[PDB]
Amino acid sequence: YYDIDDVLADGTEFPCKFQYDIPGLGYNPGRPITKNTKLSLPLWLARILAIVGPVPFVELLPPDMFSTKVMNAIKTDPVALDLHSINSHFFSLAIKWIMLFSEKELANVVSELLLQRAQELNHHASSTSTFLLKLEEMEKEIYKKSHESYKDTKRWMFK
Amino acid sequence: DAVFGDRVRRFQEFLDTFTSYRDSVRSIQVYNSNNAANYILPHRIIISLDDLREFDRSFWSGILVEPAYFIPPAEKALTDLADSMDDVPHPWKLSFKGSFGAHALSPRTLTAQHLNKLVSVEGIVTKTSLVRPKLIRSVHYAAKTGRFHYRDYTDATTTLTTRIPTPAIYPTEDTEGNKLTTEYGYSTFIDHQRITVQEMPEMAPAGQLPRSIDVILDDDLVDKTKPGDRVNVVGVFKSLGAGGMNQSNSNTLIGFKTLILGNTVYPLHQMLTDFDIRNINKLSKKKDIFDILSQSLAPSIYGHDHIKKAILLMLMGGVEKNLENGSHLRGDINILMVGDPSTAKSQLLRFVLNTASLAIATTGRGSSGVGLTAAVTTGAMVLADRGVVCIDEFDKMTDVDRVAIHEVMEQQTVTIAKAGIHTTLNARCSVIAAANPVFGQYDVNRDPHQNIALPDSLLSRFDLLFVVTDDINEIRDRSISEHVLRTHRVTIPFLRKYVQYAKERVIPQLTQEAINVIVKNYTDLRNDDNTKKSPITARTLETLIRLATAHAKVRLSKTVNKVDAKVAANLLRFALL
Amino acid sequence: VRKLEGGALVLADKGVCLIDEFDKMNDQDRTSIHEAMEQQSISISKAGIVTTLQARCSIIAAANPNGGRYNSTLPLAQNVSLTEPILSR
Amino acid sequence: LVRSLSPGDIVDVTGIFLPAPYTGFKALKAGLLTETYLEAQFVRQHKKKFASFSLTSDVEERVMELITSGDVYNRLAKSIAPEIY
Amino acid sequence: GGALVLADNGICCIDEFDKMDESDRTAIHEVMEQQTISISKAGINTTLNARTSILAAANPLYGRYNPRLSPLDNINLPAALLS
Amino acid sequence: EIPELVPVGEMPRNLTMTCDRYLTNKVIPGTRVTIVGIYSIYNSKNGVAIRTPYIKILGIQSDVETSSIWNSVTMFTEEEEEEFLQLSRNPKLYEILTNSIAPSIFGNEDIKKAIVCLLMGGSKKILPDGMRLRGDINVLLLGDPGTAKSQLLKFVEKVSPIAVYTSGKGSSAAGLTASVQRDPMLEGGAMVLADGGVVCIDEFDKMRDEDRVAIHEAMEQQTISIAKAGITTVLNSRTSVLAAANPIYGRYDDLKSPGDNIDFQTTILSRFDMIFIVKDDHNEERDISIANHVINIHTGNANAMQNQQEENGSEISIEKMKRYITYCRLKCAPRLSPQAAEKLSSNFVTIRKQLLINELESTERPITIRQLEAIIRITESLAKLELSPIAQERHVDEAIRLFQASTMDAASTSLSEIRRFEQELKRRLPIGWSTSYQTLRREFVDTHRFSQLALDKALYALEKHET
Amino acid sequence: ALPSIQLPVDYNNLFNEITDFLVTFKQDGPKYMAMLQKVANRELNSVIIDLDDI
Repeated sequence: YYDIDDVLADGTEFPCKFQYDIPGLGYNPGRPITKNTKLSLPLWLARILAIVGPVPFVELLPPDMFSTKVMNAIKTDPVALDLHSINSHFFSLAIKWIMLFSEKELANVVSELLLQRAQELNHHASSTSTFLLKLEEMEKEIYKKSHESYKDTKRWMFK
Repeated sequence: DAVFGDRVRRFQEFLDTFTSYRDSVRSIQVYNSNNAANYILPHRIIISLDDLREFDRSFWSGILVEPAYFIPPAEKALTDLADSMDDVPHPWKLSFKGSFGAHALSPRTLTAQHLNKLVSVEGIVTKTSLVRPKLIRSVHYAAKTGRFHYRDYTDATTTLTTRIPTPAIYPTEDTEGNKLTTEYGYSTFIDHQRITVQEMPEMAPAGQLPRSIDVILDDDLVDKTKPGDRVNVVGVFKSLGAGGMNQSNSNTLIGFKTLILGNTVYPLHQMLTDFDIRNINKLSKKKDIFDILSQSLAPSIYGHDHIKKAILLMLMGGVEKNLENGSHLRGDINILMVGDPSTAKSQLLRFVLNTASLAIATTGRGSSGVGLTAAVTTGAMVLADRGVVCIDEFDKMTDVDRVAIHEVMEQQTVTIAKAGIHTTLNARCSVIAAANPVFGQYDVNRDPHQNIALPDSLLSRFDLLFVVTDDINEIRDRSISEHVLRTHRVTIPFLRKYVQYAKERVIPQLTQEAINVIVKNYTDLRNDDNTKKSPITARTLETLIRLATAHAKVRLSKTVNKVDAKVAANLLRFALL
Repeated sequence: VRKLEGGALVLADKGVCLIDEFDKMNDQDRTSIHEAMEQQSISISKAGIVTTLQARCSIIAAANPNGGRYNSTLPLAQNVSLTEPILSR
Repeated sequence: LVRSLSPGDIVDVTGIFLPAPYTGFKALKAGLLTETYLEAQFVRQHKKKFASFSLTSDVEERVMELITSGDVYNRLAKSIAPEIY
Repeated sequence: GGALVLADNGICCIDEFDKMDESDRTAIHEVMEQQTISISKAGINTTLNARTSILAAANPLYGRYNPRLSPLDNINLPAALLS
Repeated sequence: EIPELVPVGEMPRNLTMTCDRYLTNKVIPGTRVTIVGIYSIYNSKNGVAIRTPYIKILGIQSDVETSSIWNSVTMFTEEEEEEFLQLSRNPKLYEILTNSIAPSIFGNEDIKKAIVCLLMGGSKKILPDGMRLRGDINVLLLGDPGTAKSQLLKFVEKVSPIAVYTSGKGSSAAGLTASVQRDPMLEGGAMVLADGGVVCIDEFDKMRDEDRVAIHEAMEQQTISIAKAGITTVLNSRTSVLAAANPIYGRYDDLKSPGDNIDFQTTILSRFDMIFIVKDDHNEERDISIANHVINIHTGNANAMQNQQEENGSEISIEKMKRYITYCRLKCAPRLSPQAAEKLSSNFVTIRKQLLINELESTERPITIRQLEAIIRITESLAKLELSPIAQERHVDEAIRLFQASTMDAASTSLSEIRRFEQELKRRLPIGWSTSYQTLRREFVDTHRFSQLALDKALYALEKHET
Repeated sequence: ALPSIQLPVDYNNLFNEITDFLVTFKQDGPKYMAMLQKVANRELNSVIIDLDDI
């Protein structure tokens, strides 16, 4: 799609291994790529390779970002967790990977994390410090929008 | 305090549903009884914080927010479960893995919002205060009234929680007036130590001075870390001592020194399981493996296949053979590298060091004593025993030391007569050395002697003298260029696991397949090379055998072979030519 | 301050300080002369007494070339032992 | 056992391992922080010797297996450092 | 003491017997009068008794025993000692 | 209290202040501030009664601004990205930056550019195995005084985001290298405190031995390794050393072999990438510049003003330059292009070949692949100037010639008579002993003949010569 | 006030066992009669008790 956040979200590398052999390597002098080779692929191409096959072309090995250690660590203290370090995209990204693999379990998890950030982001919606530095890019953009509504409504409040 | 009971009955349930910890406690209870049946393990059960959130969040937030009220009832519950185990024929310890953190902090950021709350510090540890006993349980014997009499001593770090201080000395005629002799060796002593922790040097913000805080290490944790080691401590953050407020005029503002109790001490920067050993076993049969292995050392370094081959052949090292009622022949192989700078000679050695399984590195001068005990009133080569010592700028080192290195290398032992303690102590270490050519770049063209600069017997002691040239060519240059480029944009770790099993299993002995080969070869070397070049002695022969046996280890073969002999031949040739 | 006293420098203030054979001087003195020329004051921190005395002296020196009459065609700084920075003063 | 020990000498020293508190201080530790010591009991030193022996009782027997074969000189000679050829 | 005094009434052993420089060679040069070392320095006037035996392993002048050179040429050692 | 007022002739007094709660760590030591607080006294036995003075602080306020700097986090305002990305669009960008550094210092353009390519860091590679190549390079300003190098360093110290000027030996209390000291109840040094940035060193030949080892091991692998006592830690120095040595005896050392200057060993110069022995040849307008400046230096602050408008116009305000450097340093990591690579292959093989041919005659001077790696790091540095993720050929074409100027810098009682010593080594002493430097001293003491450098030179000569 | 908890080890009858260990002996008359009397005879002080014989 046209927005920069999505097309940038597709740019991220995933550890997906090939189910099959594919001569005519476009990545170098294989020429074919031996079966079960683990090659990092951006999301854009890797997205429909898991569908089209009745065995798919790729295994979809779970990304290091989604490692159960992480999905566990985000259940402790999200508010102090640094998202911007790990990817940095999370919600723009994770939203695709939850549909792609059709995982229910973590929905209830991320659906919680994003409330817990936001009950914090209505707190920096009032007129940073260090914290603004650790938000995810898209989340950050929402912070601009909120902070601007508030600032403007305050500047209207007086003269 | 029925609530402390609640904490115990609550933590009870957590164990045995799920039961994933209980098997480890059982394992601890069984292993020691197995040592009881034999012819050491600290008693503590690592608790992953991971699992705690699944059951109760209320009890999870507590361990972090107020550990004083929580860790000890959980602990008394763990002992209570350890006693219901099997069977008869101690306080233990919690650990707390995590699932960090909040509470994630480096020592620079801490105090006070993080005080009286669980904390994982991380940084460098210095200077590591010296290990010392600490009294806990007082035990005495009355006579003739008998029975058995004990007092319990509560220190500042007892349990967690603050308690009315018991100390000090001994009860000594508890009523009625019966005599009480101190019973030593029934009474319990927990070891105790403290180690201060500085924040990581690389994350330091400015020329502003480093801020370190002290960590007390209870029980087993003691002596687990040398100073200067990367450490992630955990523990409850405790403020002990009065701020001076206890005594009435102490007028100064300074006060309430703080430290961390316990707890875990995970260091940061072998186990072969089922599968690994199988991988080796499969891989041993393949005939070409040696070359692949020899290539596995150098992701970043061209050519030098012969030298890499050498370093492996040092990692393995010709078994060890100690004759009956006689001296032993040297097992390990020693190596030298001489060439113009940029030869990676100093670059190679660090990679020697990493995968080496030990040993200590030493660079030039260096010293004092090098390997010596120095007989301290009122060293490396010893501490490096069974390992790989590195020596950088091996030429620069004072002759005074070299004189000792003669004794270390071949003879295989160190002898100290100094004042003093008079003993012959054993350093059997393997050795590498990289040493600049005499003067400038002149090594390449210069004569077979006068080039080395460090006569004489040393030249011999080293099993292999390898020479490398920096002389330049355009083709070779291009071929350098590309790899250098790609660098800036089968597993290596498997290499040491591959190595240890190879080392203790199994020693190939020696076979009459080979001997005539190395004899032919040797005699050839003396007779022809003594016209060609120098030096050659019986030493060379010894080296031949060590190399043969080492390459046998690479082959995993229970025996020495002729092919191996041919290999040894080859590398000793490229050494010479 | 010896069981307070100035060196030649302090004593000679506004006057003329006259020294000869620099080359034979122990460094302990050399630093003193250097300091005197540099900031025009001698500071003393021992024992409990702590000050800066003021020596404004003109130094006139006699020096002896290393070895022979003219040691080399080589430059003066090379000709004599005294380091170049003290000489620049 | 006194004077048995001499400086610079590796020795297996056995003894009861004991604390001797505290003499004070007593404020600092706190506690009680024993610091201990080892009571000596027995002493066995490594590396205790001719020419001193009286007998030459049934030990001569231990000499004779060596003598009787004859040609002691070449035999012993070869028997020094056989490890080399 | 050490070495000679430390080992006496029994055999003392020496390696690299060339590189020992000078002051050492005087000690050993004297100890073949047996029964003696004499230390006159500083806080020591004593003459201690060394009953030592000496075995000395040494290397001929570099590189190895040049046959075009006479003996005593390729042995660097003075004749005062070898006697 | 501030040095302007009122020191007079006496050392200024220092009142002890207790900040607390949220004012704590609010202020970096060395920054001017204005405190408010109560004034009060505490006891602290040291009579009679004699209570000593302190100032409780409520609450502290730093001078303008001073936030942002210090207190400059990895984050910044949007408009800074704006104006930066506006600066990346300048064709003269490189050329205007090279005019920012030395408003006062006249000429010395190679040095002047070299500073720039230094500050910007370089290619940094974590590639497996654990080996990691480094950035960025090193610079030697060595030469006779009037070079302004010792002042220039003060300037770099100002510009660089995190920098420590230590001329030593270390000074005064500060050790020069990582050091383990114990808390009576890491001690600090240049390297550690300066980590991840610029370090400025002077008198680099005058530094102590034990830490000299530490340095020459540090600069290559970036990590100091300390095995002392119960702490074996290996701690990080990501610093890039900029050293200004002082050469000996003057112009004759140029007449002498170009190396051989530092101690007995050139190895130092081998480790160092860019060595610039220099000249301050005043273009007739320089010496008159400094002179005329001395003549006046009074009223009516006209010249100081002129300096200040030189500061306004003097390209980047240099307060901005800093923020810029931080920016470029964290944001983007450059990478070289293949044709540039092969270009540099040709470069280095021509170097090796030609200069070997030059050294057929045993011409006394050098070439290491380390030097090549330097050239690389310059290319990435300058690429990181243009901020581009990719290198270009021309882009390197500058670098080759710049480093070529560096090579030109690498190039630039009779000796043979004293070079004998040979007559002494032979028919005088086969042993050497009882001969020693002391002998040649008695041999060359009353012969009307030998200088310290002379004696060593002939010695080092014969040592090398193989006699 | 200073609680007491029994242990299986008791020194009372162990002393008895020591007494049966001393002066009643076979394996090495007995060694503990002579070794003791030579001390009683005052030519000897150190009593070396080997745990081997125990």
